[PDB]
Amino acid sequence: RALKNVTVSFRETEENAVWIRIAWGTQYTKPNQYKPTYVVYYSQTPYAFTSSSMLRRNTPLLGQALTIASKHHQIVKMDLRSRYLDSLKAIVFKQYNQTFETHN
Amino acid sequence: HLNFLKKRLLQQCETLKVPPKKMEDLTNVSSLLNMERARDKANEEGLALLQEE
Repeated sequence: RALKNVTVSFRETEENAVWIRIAWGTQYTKPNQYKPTYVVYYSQTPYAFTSSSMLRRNTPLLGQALTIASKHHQIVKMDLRSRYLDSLKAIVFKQYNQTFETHN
Repeated sequence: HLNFLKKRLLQQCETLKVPPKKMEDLTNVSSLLNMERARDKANEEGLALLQEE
């Protein structure tokens, strides 16, 4: 309803992950398959990872779609960019230290 | 006589003066008109939908 021509592809995988591929376009152009946008969403969590390719033009629209489809109110961008997705996953979920002292 | 009067009309067009104007070749008139009609209809319906929303 916001744009006119846009391609959306979903892939629901375990680890509670949803991969979304988006090909952007408007009322007077066809969807460009050369510059897609990738999103990784974790269900029932306030975090979502995105690939910075072309969303600089449609960032508010993507934020609105994410905050409406997931039944939220606000959305903000964290000052944390990195090429290693697993490192970001471990840092954001703060599960990089898995050593606990116990006598058992 | 046809070619004679045709050359004469060519000369008469050469002697005439007119303020300058610009366009392209004549083979792509109908095609460009159809593309512009289609684009106009598409833009109109899109604007109507956006305005209703």
